[PDB]
Amino acid sequence: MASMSVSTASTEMSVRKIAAHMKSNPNAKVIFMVGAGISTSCGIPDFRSPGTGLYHNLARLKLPYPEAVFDVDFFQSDPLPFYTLAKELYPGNFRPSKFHYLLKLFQDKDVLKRVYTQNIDTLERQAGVKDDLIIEAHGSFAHCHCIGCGKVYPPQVFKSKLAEHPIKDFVKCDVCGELVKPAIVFFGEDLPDSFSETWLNDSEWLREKIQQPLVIVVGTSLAVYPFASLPEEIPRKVKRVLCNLETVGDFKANKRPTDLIVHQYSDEFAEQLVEELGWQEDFEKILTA
Amino acid sequence: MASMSVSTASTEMSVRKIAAHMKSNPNAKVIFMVGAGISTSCGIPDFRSPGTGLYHNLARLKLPYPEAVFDVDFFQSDPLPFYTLAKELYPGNFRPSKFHYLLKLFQDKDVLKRVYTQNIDTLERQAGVKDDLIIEAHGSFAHCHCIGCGKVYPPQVFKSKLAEHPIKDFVKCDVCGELVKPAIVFFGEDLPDSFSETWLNDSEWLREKIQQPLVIVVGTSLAVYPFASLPEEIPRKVKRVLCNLETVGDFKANKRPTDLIVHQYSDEFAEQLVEELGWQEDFEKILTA
Amino acid sequence: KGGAKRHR
Amino acid sequence: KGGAKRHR
Ligand SMILES: Nc1ncnc2c1ncn2[C@@H]1O[C@H](COP(=O)(O)OP(=O)(O)OC[C@H]2NC[C@H](O)[C@@H]2O)[C@@H](O)[C@H]1O
Ligand SMILES: Nc1ncnc2c1ncn2[C@@H]1O[C@H](COP(=O)(O)OP(=O)(O)OC[C@H]2NC[C@H](O)[C@@H]2O)[C@@H](O)[C@H]1O
Ligand SMILES: [Zn+2]
Ligand SMILES: [Zn+2]
Repeated sequence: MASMSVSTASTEMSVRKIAAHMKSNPNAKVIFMVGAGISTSCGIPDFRSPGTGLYHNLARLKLPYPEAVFDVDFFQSDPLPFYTLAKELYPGNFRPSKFHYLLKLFQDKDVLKRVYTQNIDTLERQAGVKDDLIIEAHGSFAHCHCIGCGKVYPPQVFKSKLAEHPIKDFVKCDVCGELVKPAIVFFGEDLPDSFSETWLNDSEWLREKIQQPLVIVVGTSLAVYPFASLPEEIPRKVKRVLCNLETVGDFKANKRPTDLIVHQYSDEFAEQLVEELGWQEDFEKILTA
Repeated sequence: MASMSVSTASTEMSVRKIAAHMKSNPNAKVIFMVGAGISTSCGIPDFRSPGTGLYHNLARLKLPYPEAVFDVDFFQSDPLPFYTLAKELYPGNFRPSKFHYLLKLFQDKDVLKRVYTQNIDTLERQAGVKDDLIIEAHGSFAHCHCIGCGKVYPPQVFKSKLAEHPIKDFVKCDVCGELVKPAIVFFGEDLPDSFSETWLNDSEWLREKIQQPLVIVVGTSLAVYPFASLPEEIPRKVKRVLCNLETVGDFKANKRPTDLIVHQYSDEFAEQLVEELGWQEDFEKILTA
Repeated sequence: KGGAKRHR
Repeated sequence: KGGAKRHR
């Protein structure tokens, strides 16, 4: 969990402002929007990186290119690649990062309104964030369904097929015969209704608070839609914070006067915020359990 | 070694042009300029990434930030961090990538004029590229010297200190008493004379060939100087190629009409070039030895 | 609703 | 000669 700054440049003052804004507006809550950046310190291998072994088994299995493992048409023509990545990335194989627990702390301090995650590792939930407060926009492995008729399947049936050596004979629907897959959203597929339904009620929640609101965007390159639309769709009068290594998306396209940009690692960012907030006490507790 | 494209977009045609230019100018040679990108598939852990264990031991040892491990002043105040990274990154702990061997193939086909590398893993040499043709601009572990008087030390004395548990009592010069370190160039230090001396003779070599020359820049974000000056210092009439995931440096600042940009992984790039060149025969041989 | 999971 | 190893 140990972290360190990303440059010699200190970011404590910028982080200080965040705590300042929270102290001024005590009865306010925060809306997080995160991505893959917040889970890198957890050891989750990037399938797009030639450094991970996951990437190489994929390359060997003749996958034409990384993102094809999340392509409907490819999965149907050859599901082994996806099954192989599922085996390596299945929930429970990793542990929550310090930033993940920061979300938990916020839930305990009743200052967490919602956390929109585009990650599929489900580390927010695994770290204790309640279901009501989570929006897994790209789905998870917690559910499974037939890609043909939609019948529901217990997540276990898919998981039991992952330990066989080798992996073969995949889960076919016993109603229509098509392949059954985890409730992970693939390119070309739509997101679950709750993504827009929750964003809808959360968009009105924000416009009506203008106890000022605070939306913190962390660890995402904002390159996948429609997820990447939430930021520009933030009430122009609601303060936006960005914790990333590079300034990306709408923060680079149409910067807003009130924008606060913090170039820092998500775990080092968490270390600083919990300091400027003075919650080291409850934090340490959570971290040691 | 197995690789795959980086997007569904094919880059074979662009790579085809490279082979075309080489076929047209048979008596010509190529000048490579590479960086960390060409060694990622080798499993070398990035000290700046919270995903590697190297990063975490550094964070624990209280290193203020990544690049400080290559900072003169910090090393002198506390050398344990650097020694710890040396133990993990020492030459011989990894094997050459397919791209590295591509350089070897070019040396065999007598079409390699020089390879300027900013990496310190020395995988070019380890892969068989001759000393004469290599420019390790940021040094290596092959040599060691006192940071105070400059006395020379066999690389072994430093290396033997890396296996002790724990690592303590470091190599001090037995002449002046200062710390002895590997011939790795640190921020704030200058590069060896041969970098500019060789670039000088190579800059004239290019201007005088205008058997047309071909300079291929691979796997570098061109963010470290003076290394990152070589590209803009390339004869405006000499074709420049860039094999990176992002268009960076001078290729983004002042693009030249004749520039060829290939967004591809260095290993997939190598696979394609050796195909458009028709050297699969000699390649396979090298790879299987 | 946002369209389908994509780029751009 | 290029100065010293740096950024920018
Ligand atoms: N430790 C840490 N802290 C803060 N920001 C970080 C960190 N590590 C990476 N990053 C940043 O987070 C961003 C992560 O981008 P990315 O890997 O593209 O993932 P996403 O969350 O946005 O997207 C998912 C992508 N994964 C598979 C599909 O290929 C998608 O394009 C990127 O812009 C980085 O600058
Ligand atoms: N497999 C592969 N193929 C092609 N390009 C790649 C690959 N992997 C990464 N890259 C690209 O290569 C670039 C590598 O940048 P970087 O990690 O900064 O390393 P350098 O070679 O340029 O520099 C060294 C840095 N390491 C320590 C010091 O912190 C330096 O700033 C980056 O812009 C990427 O888009
Ligand atoms: Zn069905
Ligand atoms: Zn000395």
